[PDB]
Amino acid sequence: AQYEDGKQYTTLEKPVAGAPQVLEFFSFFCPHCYQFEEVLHISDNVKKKLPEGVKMTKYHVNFMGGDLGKDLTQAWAVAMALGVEDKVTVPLFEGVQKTQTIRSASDIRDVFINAGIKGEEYDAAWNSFVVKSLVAQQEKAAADVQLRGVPAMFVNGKYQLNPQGMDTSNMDVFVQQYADTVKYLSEK
Repeated sequence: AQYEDGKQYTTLEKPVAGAPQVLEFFSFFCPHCYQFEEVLHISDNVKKKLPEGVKMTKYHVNFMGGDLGKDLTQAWAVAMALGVEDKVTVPLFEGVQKTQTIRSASDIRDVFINAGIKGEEYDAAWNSFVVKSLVAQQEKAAADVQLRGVPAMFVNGKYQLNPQGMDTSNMDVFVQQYADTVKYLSEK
C-alpha cells in the first residue's frame, strides 16, 4: 500500500497508555535535531497538517551533552511551564550548535533573559517542583517508548516515524512525506 509498516513507520511492540497524540523527542545538542527543527522545520510542517483536536508535544532528552544536556532538559521543562517554547527554541539551538556560546546553566538562562523572561520568573520555575515533575515526565516518556536515539516521533503511543524508510533526496519531498505520514498515523 501507500503507507506501510516497516516503511514510513514502525509499530511499538508495547503500546504506551495515555501517551501524547504526537510526541517528538529531541536534544539541543543533536546535529540532526538542529537540521530537523531549524532547516527542515519538521514540527511546524507536521502541525500544519494535523487533524482538528490533535496536539503536538515535544520533549528534550538527557543522554547527549552530559551535565549541560540535563540542564537543557530542565530548561526545556521551564519553557513548557512558562509557555515560552516558541521564543527560546531557535536561540537555544543556535546557542548550543551555531555560536556555541551556551556552555553552562547560566548561559541557558541568559537566552531566556534576553528573550524577555524575567529573571525571578525563570529562577522560580527552574527551582520548582512543577519543573521537576516535567523533567521526570520527559524521562518517563523516553523510557515508555524505549527511546534509542533522537530525533524521534511517536503517534498515539503506538507508532514510530521511520524517516530512513522515506526519500532523502528532495529535502522538501522528505519533509512532506514525513508530515503526511504523521497525519495518516494520527487517523489510524
